[PDB]
Amino acid sequence: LKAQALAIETEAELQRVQKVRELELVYARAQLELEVSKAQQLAEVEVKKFKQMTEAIGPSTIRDLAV
Amino acid sequence: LKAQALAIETEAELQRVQKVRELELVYARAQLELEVSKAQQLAEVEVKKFKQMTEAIGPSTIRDLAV
Repeated sequence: LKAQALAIETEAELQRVQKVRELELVYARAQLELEVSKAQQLAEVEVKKFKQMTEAIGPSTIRDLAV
Repeated sequence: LKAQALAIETEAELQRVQKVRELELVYARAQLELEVSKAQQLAEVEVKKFKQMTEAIGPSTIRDLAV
């Protein structure tokens, strides 16, 4: 009888855990997509700003300005 | 009689453990896929940013800028 009850409760718990974990996986995938989008956009804007500034100041000037 | 009861309970526990572990393995595989996807995307974006910046600043300037 204990084996029967254990089987029933185990199947119920496994069903619940499977649903919860699949939902969590979908949410994590969406969060990862959002994170990588934000990271790449910020990287693009900082790279553009750096290039614009180094073009405005000139590589020749920055060659000896730091020293 | 103890051997009979032990066999019954052992088979029940083995069934439950097998189901739980197969579900856990599937979930772990999905999590690994998500992790490697995020890692490769972030690596791609950081590599692209590094290349863009080192192209904007010029390798000749960076040759002696650090010194």
